[PDB]
Amino acid sequence: RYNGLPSMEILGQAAPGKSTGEAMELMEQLASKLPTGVGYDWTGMSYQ
Amino acid sequence: DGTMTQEDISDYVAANMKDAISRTSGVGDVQLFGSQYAMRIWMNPNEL
Repeated sequence: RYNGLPSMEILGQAAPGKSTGEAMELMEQLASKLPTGVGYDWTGMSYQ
Repeated sequence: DGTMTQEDISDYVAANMKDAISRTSGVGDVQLFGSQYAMRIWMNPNEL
């Protein structure tokens, strides 16, 4: 659970040459196409 | 759109909104103008 709601933590990294900013932006773009009632958030290192 | 009563709205606010708002930056006390749904067993004394 994350912030009082059921969650599933996903770890990953940016592919060689690409920054974390671009990798995170794509993950957001992919997260937007997910089924109704499924949100997302950044934690730990990604929150900072 | 007239699909939810104020009891339904009160439950949604209590169950989905209140907890996150109560943990939001700078928020002290949070008061719900309504009540969260419980499983109500309305007993009939004639049938008991």
